[PDB]
Amino acid sequence: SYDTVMDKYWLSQYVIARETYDWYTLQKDYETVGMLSSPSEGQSYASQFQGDKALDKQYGSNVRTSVTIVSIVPNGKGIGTVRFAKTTKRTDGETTHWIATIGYQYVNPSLMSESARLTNPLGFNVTSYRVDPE
Ligand SMILES: CCCCNc1ccc2cccc(O)c2n1
Repeated sequence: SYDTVMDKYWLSQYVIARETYDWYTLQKDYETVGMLSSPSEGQSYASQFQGDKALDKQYGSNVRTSVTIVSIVPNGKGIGTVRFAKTTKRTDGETTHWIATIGYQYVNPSLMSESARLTNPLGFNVTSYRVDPE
């Protein structure tokens, strides 16, 4: 009940943050992914925005990828499944569907600063992340 709803919330929040490309919210989404990810999942995500072919450098404000959550199943054992679709346009675009398998946990929220808890009250933490076509 409380746990399932709360897991769905954070799993939802993470996917939206991770799979959205929007130049004007990129920094916030980026830092959100970071705060909610393990160091390894963080650097994996961050690699998209590194180098001469970084997404931001390659898309600027001329592209937007919106995310729509279709369903979420926390398998109760640290693995969550998120079915979602992505729409990309050039500033009705192509729409594709996806399945995100997410390893995640909650770390003791007391181990954060207060500021950190405003972003991550439960210590939600994504240990692994993979997204496959459907
Ligand atoms: C083609 C979708 C594959 C899913 N992988 C990712 C993973 C992180 C992302 C961050 C910003 C924009 C995207 O299209 C992203 N796509």
